[PDB]
Amino acid sequence: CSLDQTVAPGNLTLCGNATLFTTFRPKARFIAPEGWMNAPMGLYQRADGSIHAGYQSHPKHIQWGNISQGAAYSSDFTSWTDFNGSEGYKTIWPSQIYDIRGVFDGSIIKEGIDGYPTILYTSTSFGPLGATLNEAEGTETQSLAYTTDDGASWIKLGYGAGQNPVIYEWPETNLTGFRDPYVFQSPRLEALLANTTSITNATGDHFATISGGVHGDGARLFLYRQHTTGEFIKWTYLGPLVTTGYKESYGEWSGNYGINFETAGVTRLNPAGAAWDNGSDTTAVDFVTFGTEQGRADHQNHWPLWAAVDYEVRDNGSIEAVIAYSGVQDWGRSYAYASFPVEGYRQVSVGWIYEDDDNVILAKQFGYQGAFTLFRDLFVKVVENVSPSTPGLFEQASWSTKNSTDGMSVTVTTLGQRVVPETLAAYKGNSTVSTLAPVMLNESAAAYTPFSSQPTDRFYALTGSFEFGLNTTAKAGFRVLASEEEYTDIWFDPASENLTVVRTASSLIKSFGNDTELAKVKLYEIVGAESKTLNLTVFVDGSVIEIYANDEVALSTRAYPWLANSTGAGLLADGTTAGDVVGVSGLELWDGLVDAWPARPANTSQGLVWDGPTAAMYGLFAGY
Amino acid sequence: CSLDQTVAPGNLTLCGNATLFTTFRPKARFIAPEGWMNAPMGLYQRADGSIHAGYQSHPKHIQWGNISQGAAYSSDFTSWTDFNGSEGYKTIWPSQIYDIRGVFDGSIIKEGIDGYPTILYTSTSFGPLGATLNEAEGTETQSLAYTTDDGASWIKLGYGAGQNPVIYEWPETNLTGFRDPYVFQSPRLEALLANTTSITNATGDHFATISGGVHGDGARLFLYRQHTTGEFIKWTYLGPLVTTGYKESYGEWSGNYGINFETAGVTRLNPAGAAWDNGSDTTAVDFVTFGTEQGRADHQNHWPLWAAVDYEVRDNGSIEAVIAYSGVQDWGRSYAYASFPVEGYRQVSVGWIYEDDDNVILAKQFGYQGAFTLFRDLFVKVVENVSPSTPGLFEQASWSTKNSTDGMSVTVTTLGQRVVPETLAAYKGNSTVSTLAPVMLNESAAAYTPFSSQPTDRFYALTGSFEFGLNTTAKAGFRVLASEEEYTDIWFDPASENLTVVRTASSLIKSFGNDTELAKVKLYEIVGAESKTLNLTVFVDGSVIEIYANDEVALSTRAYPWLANSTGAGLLADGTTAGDVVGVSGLELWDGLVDAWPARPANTSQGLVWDGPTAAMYGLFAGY
Ligand SMILES: *[C@@H]1O[C@H](CO)[C@@H](O[C@@H]2O[C@H](CO)[C@@H](O[C@@H]3O[C@H](CO[C@H]4O[C@H](CO[C@H]5O[C@H](CO)[C@@H](O)[C@H](O)[C@@H]5O)[C@@H](O)[C@H](O[C@H]5O[C@H](CO)[C@@H](O)[C@H](O)[C@@H]5O)[C@@H]4O)[C@@H](O)[C@H](O[C@H]4O[C@H](CO)[C@@H](O)[C@H](O)[C@@H]4O[C@H]4O[C@H](CO)[C@@H](O)[C@H](O)[C@@H]4O[C@H]4O[C@H](CO)[C@@H](O)[C@H](O)[C@@H]4O)[C@@H]3O)[C@H](O)[C@H]2NC(C)=O)[C@H](O)[C@H]1NC(C)=O
Ligand SMILES: *[C@@H]1O[C@H](CO)[C@@H](O[C@@H]2O[C@H](CO)[C@@H](O[C@@H]3O[C@H](CO[C@H]4O[C@H](CO[C@H]5O[C@H](CO)[C@@H](O)[C@H](O)[C@@H]5O)[C@@H](O)[C@H](O[C@H]5O[C@H](CO)[C@@H](O)[C@H](O)[C@@H]5O)[C@@H]4O)[C@@H](O)[C@H](O[C@H]4O[C@H](CO)[C@@H](O)[C@H](O)[C@@H]4O[C@H]4O[C@H](CO)[C@@H](O)[C@H](O)[C@@H]4O[C@H]4O[C@H](CO)[C@@H](O)[C@H](O)[C@@H]4O)[C@@H]3O)[C@H](O)[C@H]2NC(C)=O)[C@H](O)[C@H]1NC(C)=O
Ligand SMILES: *[C@@H]1O[C@H](CO)[C@@H](O[C@@H]2O[C@H](CO)[C@@H](O[C@@H]3O[C@H](CO[C@H]4O[C@H](CO[C@H]5O[C@H](CO)[C@@H](O)[C@H](O)[C@@H]5O[C@H]5O[C@H](CO)[C@@H](O)[C@H](O)[C@@H]5O)[C@@H](O)[C@H](O[C@H]5O[C@H](CO)[C@@H](O)[C@H](O)[C@@H]5O)[C@@H]4O)[C@@H](O)[C@H](O[C@H]4O[C@H](CO)[C@@H](O)[C@H](O)[C@@H]4O[C@H]4O[C@H](CO)[C@@H](O)[C@H](O)[C@@H]4O)[C@@H]3O)[C@H](O)[C@H]2NC(C)=O)[C@H](O)[C@H]1NC(C)=O
Ligand SMILES: *[C@@H]1O[C@H](CO)[C@@H](O)[C@H](O)[C@H]1NC(C)=O
Ligand SMILES: *[C@@H]1O[C@H](CO)[C@@H](O)[C@H](O)[C@H]1NC(C)=O
Ligand SMILES: *[C@@H]1O[C@H](CO)[C@@H](O)[C@H](O)[C@H]1NC(C)=O
Ligand SMILES: *[C@@H]1O[C@H](CO)[C@@H](O)[C@H](O)[C@H]1NC(C)=O
Ligand SMILES: OC[C@H]1O[C@](O)(CO)[C@@H](O)[C@@H]1O
Ligand SMILES: OC[C@H]1O[C@](O)(CO)[C@@H](O)[C@@H]1O
Ligand SMILES: OCCc1ccc(O)c(O)c1
Ligand SMILES: OCCc1ccc(O)c(O)c1
Ligand SMILES: OCCc1ccc(O)c(O)c1
Ligand SMILES: OCCc1ccc(O)c(O)c1
Ligand SMILES: OCCc1ccc(O)c(O)c1
Ligand SMILES: OCCc1ccc(O)c(O)c1
Ligand SMILES: OCCc1ccc(O)c(O)c1
Ligand SMILES: OCCc1ccc(O)c(O)c1
Ligand SMILES: OCCc1ccc(O)c(O)c1
Ligand SMILES: OCCc1ccc(O)c(O)c1
Ligand SMILES: OCCc1ccc(O)c(O)c1
Ligand SMILES: OCCc1ccc(O)c(O)c1
Ligand SMILES: OCCc1ccc(O)c(O)c1
Ligand SMILES: OCCc1ccc(O)c(O)c1
Ligand SMILES: OCCc1ccc(O)c(O)c1
Ligand SMILES: OCCc1ccc(O)c(O)c1
Ligand SMILES: OCCc1ccc(O)c(O)c1
Ligand SMILES: OCCc1ccc(O)c(O)c1
Ligand SMILES: OCCc1ccc(O)c(O)c1
Ligand SMILES: OCCc1ccc(O)c(O)c1
Ligand SMILES: OCCc1ccc(O)c(O)c1
Ligand SMILES: OCCc1ccc(O)c(O)c1
Repeated sequence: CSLDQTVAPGNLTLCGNATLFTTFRPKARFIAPEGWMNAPMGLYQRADGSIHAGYQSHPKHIQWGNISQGAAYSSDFTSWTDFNGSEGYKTIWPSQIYDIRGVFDGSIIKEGIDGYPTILYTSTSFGPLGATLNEAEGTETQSLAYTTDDGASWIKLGYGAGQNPVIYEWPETNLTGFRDPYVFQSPRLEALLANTTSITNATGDHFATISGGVHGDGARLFLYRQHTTGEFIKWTYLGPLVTTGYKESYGEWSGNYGINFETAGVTRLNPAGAAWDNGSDTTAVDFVTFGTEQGRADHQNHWPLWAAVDYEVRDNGSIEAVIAYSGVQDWGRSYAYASFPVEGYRQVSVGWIYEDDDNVILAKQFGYQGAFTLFRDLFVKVVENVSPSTPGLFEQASWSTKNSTDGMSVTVTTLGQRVVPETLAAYKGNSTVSTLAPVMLNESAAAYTPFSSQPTDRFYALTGSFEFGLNTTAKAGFRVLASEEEYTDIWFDPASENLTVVRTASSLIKSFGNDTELAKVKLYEIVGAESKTLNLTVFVDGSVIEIYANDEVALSTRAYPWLANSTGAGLLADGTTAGDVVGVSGLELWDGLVDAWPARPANTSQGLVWDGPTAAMYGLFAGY
Repeated sequence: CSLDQTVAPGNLTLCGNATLFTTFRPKARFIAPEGWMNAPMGLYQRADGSIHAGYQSHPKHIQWGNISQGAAYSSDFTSWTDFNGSEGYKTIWPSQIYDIRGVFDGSIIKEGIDGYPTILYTSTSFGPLGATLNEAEGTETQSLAYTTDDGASWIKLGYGAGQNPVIYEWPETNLTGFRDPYVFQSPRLEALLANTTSITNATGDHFATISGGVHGDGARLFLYRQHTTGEFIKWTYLGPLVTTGYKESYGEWSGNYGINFETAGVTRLNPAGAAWDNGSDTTAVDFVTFGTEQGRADHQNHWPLWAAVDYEVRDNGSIEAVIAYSGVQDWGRSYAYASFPVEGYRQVSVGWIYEDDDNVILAKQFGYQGAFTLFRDLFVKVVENVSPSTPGLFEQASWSTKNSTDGMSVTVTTLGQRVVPETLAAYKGNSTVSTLAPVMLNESAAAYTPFSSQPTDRFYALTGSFEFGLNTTAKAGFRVLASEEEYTDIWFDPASENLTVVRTASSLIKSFGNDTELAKVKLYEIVGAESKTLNLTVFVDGSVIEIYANDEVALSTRAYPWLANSTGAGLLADGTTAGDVVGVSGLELWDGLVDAWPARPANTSQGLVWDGPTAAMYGLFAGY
């Protein structure tokens, strides 16, 4: 196996385990030391102000199995430190009959058992498990563990009656799934249910949703309420919070609701961030975020979605969350978004970016799979003075509209997402920053124009504001990870409203995915403006390309160019003329970003292992 | 719930958990501190000379489940001390995917992993498990753990390829069972296989048997050999050692071979005890001991058997153990006999005595289930100068015969069992000993004659030699645990060759078993003698009645009299006349025995617990 990145790649399947560990590996984001990772879990801000982040983890393997919580902490979302205990960087693992098949996703009760931070997690045991299989009651249950050392270790409650698992009865029959308990406090829901507590006897200050669905009849988000304040064993099922139809779609801007929900959460936001009012703040909006399964032909059959909801109180003392408008949290190769409260009235969200090696051709050669997205502040995005002539505006698909008194302007409201400012500040401060001159893309524009300053490696950020004519048919954007022979093209086409990532030339290595990514972007036209603007930021981090548009649209994807010099970047232009011009300003390159794991060496592989012939006998895990 | 033992018992099912803990509980033998126990396991003499005894254990429950190794140690087989660690008296428990369903029986490699004592045990996982069910490969595997602290704790090898479990492939298809690995060294088998090691490549100094059977085709004992000396991962299957037919019986003296073996072991004995020769000792005999399932209408469908075997070497470098004669290790309510080597050329055996409460009516009220038998030295019993006119002698059912040169006398050989002398010495020395005058039971004998000295509680031993006429039709024996209203009768009837325990009056409490126990006893008549003798020893220990006859026949059973004064004992006589007399001599009562657990208080209950609704969902354990 040759690792010569100045010539064409050979047969890389002949390479040994973890021989490509550093080749495509992100350096500026959250990632496990080695092996398999997927969903974020157990996210909380600790009493000292630091952030605890857990993740679904299978060390020394490159496929899912024995799924455990790996963990680390950070003071700024950006530079991280691994926990290191008796099980290395793991802090919760399968150990009891009720969770031996996997410690699935869970969330944090900040003041729980004996006042300690407490995780409510899906404990899995034997039997078919999946939305397309005939799952039985007991296979997925919900269990508690608490930490007396700020997340270095967790103590599970004992197995048995009145102890773990604490939630095991299916609330409705024939479930497709029953997992990912999301614990939260809600002055809003407490106020709404206050006149119904005689019906249910549930009066606790914590709620929990469990994600699932019903066979043949669509996804479900089940709402529970803590029965009594200060007591954590008894959780009372109120009713279904979100009910969607079998492979129902709200439209082109909204993905598809599939057959089963995963990793669903509930929050309330206002224009500044997190909202803690009871309903009295008229600017605040209730949101649900959730993954869906089997409503998509690609992207591992997975949509990470969100919806703004209006709560209605049922006669039986439960809540119906009626979808008002519905969108997509990320349009690319990411899933399993978790959100959590942070000091200063913030709600922060983070997801999992999977690889684009679905046939598992080079996974062993990597010696790892997966990374996190960047951490994102959620808020209510408000756009004022929107022109009613904005095409398709009143369809209100993933946004709401409110007319002015005179009907001549509109206020648009939607879900906002932006990278946490701690990360942006650290990235910019540690990078070599080049502020680039603005460019008019007209008849003289080449198809590709390299920036006047270039990156030095695969770790950089780009930003730019693209100003388009209201009736433009021109396309523009950014090319990244670019040499003459390999490059990844990020295009926006205002006429179609499509943001695409074309990956036909992303790599000489043909086993990686090369399909075109697509996001819809609505450019809300402002009253009196003769142009419309796309603010586009791109993070390039090893193989991750993470794109943000107008603090609204996110698209995470993967590119794995072989050649050492496939690091360049610049501007893309198509159909720009003397008449149809695209103006580009606010251009900056941040070269280098941040070393997110300063204590880790470059190669943190510990080798890979095989579970042996019994993996196939048990039939639970691939075994490698 | 009244505990007044001076009046009739009330409805004892209304009594609370462990309220009858001390009422019927043995005090002079090995028993768990509380809860469920069954099979002995992990038996070895430690480097300091003490005995380590493990047992199948489920604390705080009175039915089987989460089965673990409880453990204790003793310098003399008699007075014991519990281990006490992080899991109380447990030292191995379900903790990994491969053993989460139960840590079943296992045995000791004395110099194993890194030179430490090492247990090879049956690690069980999910799926149907049992001789009458459709078990699949993987559900029962064999795994290693080693101890660096003389049995206070055990470290399992890691899960995976080249590690645990170390034996997982079924050696033949459609097994009824695949468990209870019995590790042993055998100069005999090494010598026999020495010319075949090129065929198999197995040259290690340890052998292991695994107990099981084949569906519809009888029980099997599978022989493995350690592949290489000093290496413990690789064990090579040679072939079936013992093969018996579906519910085959060798006869009235031999129980029934059932459908499946459990807890089988292999040893070699001579007249003094254990034999370590290669075949050169002409007085030594090869033995297999084994439990059988589903060959019996009662006694939990379980026979604890043994067989003398003659080894034949197969062409494929394996051993066939051909049954020469076949007997019963204990005729009563015991099973799961394990044997192990002890210093001074001894092989010591011990089993499990279950309760006689099969409908589980008072198990919660007890707060425990089960005890061990006494520890027994095994040896080759040789009887010289046997008369050829001994009825049925030449059928050689559970014994062999060898004629003298002149054909006028016979040497009889069979399996001998006797209580270890350490226990007998301790029992006698700590007891109030009454040596009783000999008695002629004739026309003047009452049906029951109390001994001139009486026991003071339910903890005592009796011994006596009963001399019968060669053509007697009289019966005699011992009555124990006796008041006017409750008593247990132990009879020998030489005309039928039946030793019985009649339990119709054993207790006023009707939920306990009251069926008659039966053992066959051959009185080998000596040349020139005008009488035949039964030497009978009885241990009474709470509810245990353990009977030994002629260092050959053992019968363990249970009696649970309610009344406080149902402790008496004496002689039984039936059909004794002036002409048909039974002489009784060597009569002794040992009142008190020994406190086998001096550090334990009288009540070591920790309460009982319920596993909750998930027990039924998982379907593995009863849950209580
Ligand atoms: C099959 O069998 C297995 C094995 O038996 C079963 O698994 C066992 O199940 C039992 C019973 O549930 C568990 O016992 C509990 O243990 C926890 C502590 O767990 C932690 O610590 C253990 C011991 O640590 C020590 O030894 C280790 C090893 O040498 C060493 O590393 C360590 O440094 C230390 O020296 C660890 O072994 C254990 O690890 C295991 O579990 C981890 C996950 O938790 C896992 O990651 C590991 O890999 C490993 O598997 C873990 O770290 C005890 O806290 C708990 O005792 C509390 O709860 C019971 C009630 O059920 C109560 O009786 C006790 O009194 C106690 O409750 C008091 O304290 C609480 C905490 O402070 C408090 O909240 C309570 O309110 C209560 O407080 C009382 O006192 C205060 C005054 O102080 C007063 O104010 C209050 O009013 C009140 O009176 C149990 O003992 C075992 O941990 C577990 N073991 C394993 C190995 O799995 C399995 O369940 C069985 N399966 C089936 C199907 O049956
Ligand atoms: C799902 O995930 C779970 C969790 O990750 C998996 O379970 C884990 O699996 C791993 C991997 O197999 C195990 O790691 C091994 O651990 C043993 C030690 O185990 C004991 O000690 C652990 C740590 O103890 C410390 O912390 C605890 C807790 O705070 C504390 O109580 C204690 O005081 C101490 O401070 C215990 O946690 C562990 O308890 C667990 O297991 C018990 C049963 O064993 C159970 O009863 C408990 O309830 C609990 O569950 C236990 O007590 C290590 O010895 C071992 O490391 C050796 O082996 C590997 C090879 O695989 C090798 O890389 C290492 O270098 C090392 O081998 C060297 O040392 C050996 C021993 O001396 C020697 O024999 C070797 O030859 C080798 O020697 C080398 O060095 C010498 C020089 O010294 C040289 O001469 C030689 O040539 C050579 O170079 C592993 O690290 C985990 O224990 C296990 N954890 C749990 C909680 O279960 C699970 O398998 C996964 N499931 C699936 C399906 O994937
Ligand atoms: C002393 O030691 C003890 C440890 O041993 C310790 O703990 C106690 O342990 C004992 C066991 O030894 C525990 O006793 C058991 O308790 C169980 C639970 O009882 C509660 O739940 C029952 C079942 O609930 C389902 O069904 C109901 C009726 O259909 C519904 O109303 C429910 O909604 C629920 O339905 C859900 O689940 C279904 C599947 O199960 C599903 O189909 C359905 O769709 C839905 O999802 C209730 O029936 C029960 O209610 C009765 O009892 C309470 C309390 O007494 C009363 O207040 C009520 O009015 C009502 O009468 C409880 O709410 C029991 O299920 C279990 O019963 C079994 O065993 C007993 C005795 O043998 C039988 O009478 C019974 O028939 C059951 O037998 C079972 O076995 C057979 C075969 O052997 C099996 O085929 C059959 O189906 C069944 O499985 C048993 O009584 C006890 O709970 C523990 N108590 C604790 C932990 O506190 C104890 O504490 C120690 N003491 C001290 C002082 O320390
Ligand atoms: C980059 O490397 C390739 C392969 O060695 C080479 O052909 C090319 O000249 C280099 N420079 C570029 C594309 O700017
Ligand atoms: C570089 O990054 C670190 C880690 O995130 C951060 O704390 C530091 O402030 C950054 N340096 C700057 C902004 O100069
Ligand atoms: C034993 O106790 C019972 C019940 O109290 C009583 O009837 C009897 O007289 C006592 N003594 C005996 C049987 O010797
Ligand atoms: C009493 O029993 C103990 C424990 O078995 C034993 O060590 C001791 O020798 C006995 N006492 C005698 C024989 O006097
Ligand atoms: O690893 C298991 C976890 O990952 C998810 O499937 C999301 O992709 C969760 O629903 C589950 O808790
Ligand atoms: O508890 C399980 C153990 O008990 C037995 O069934 C004997 O009765 C063994 O075969 C097994 O190892
Ligand atoms: O202890 C639960 C604290 C909490 C409050 C609000 C949330 O949205 C949440 O995820 C957790
Ligand atoms: O279970 C009572 C112990 C406890 C101590 C401190 C707390 O803040 C708490 O909520 C509970
Ligand atoms: O694999 C069949 C799973 C299944 C379970 C319940 C249903 O109602 C169904 O349609 C399918
Ligand atoms: O379904 C379990 C019933 C139960 C509830 C609370 C307890 O403390 C208990 O022991 C059993
Ligand atoms: O008194 C008004 C505060 C007010 C406005 C809206 C609400 O939903 C509420 O609970 C309180
Ligand atoms: O809603 C106030 C915050 C906000 C952030 C980014 C935007 O693009 C916007 O229009 C509003
Ligand atoms: O064909 C799109 C129809 C139409 C025009 C303008 C809008 O704001 C709208 O909602 C629909
Ligand atoms: O929505 C298309 C018609 C229209 C109505 C009101 C306006 O202010 C406008 O600019 C266009
Ligand atoms: O000024 C260049 C950006 C731009 C392009 C097209 C326009 O119609 C416009 O107003 C601005
Ligand atoms: O969503 C991209 C964020 C962004 C914000 C402001 C800008 O000027 C920009 O170029 C990008
Ligand atoms: O869309 C405006 C982009 C732009 C601004 C100022 C300039 O000088 C330019 O060349 C382009
Ligand atoms: O380390 C195994 C020692 C051993 C020798 C002979 C036996 O019969 C035995 O059970 C163990
Ligand atoms: O694995 C080599 C370690 C070892 C040390 C001492 C021994 O007696 C032994 O058999 C092995
Ligand atoms: O429950 C059916 C178990 C079974 C397995 C294999 C067989 O050959 C058989 O006869 C029965
Ligand atoms: O069947 C497992 C093959 C294998 C044998 C020995 C090993 O050390 C190993 O890693 C795999
Ligand atoms: O040389 C005789 C020793 C001898 C007799 C019988 C045997 O089986 C043996 O191995 C050696
Ligand atoms: O085989 C010598 C030992 C032995 C012990 C007890 C007996 O009853 C016997 O006949 C021989
Ligand atoms: O009916 C029993 C037949 C018989 C008599 C004496 C014996 O030793 C024998 O083996 C068979
Ligand atoms: O076996 C019954 C006939 C018999 C043969 C030889 C004897 O020495 C004897 O006592 C009886
Ligand atoms: O001496 C009383 C015992 C005994 C009973 C019957 C006999 O035939 C005998 O020889 C001895
Ligand atoms: O098998 C009962 C043991 C025993 C041996 C010698 C005796 O004198 C006796 O009465 C009992
Ligand atoms: O079987 C002989 C029993 C016995 C021996 C001596 C006696 O004095 C007696 O009365 C009974």
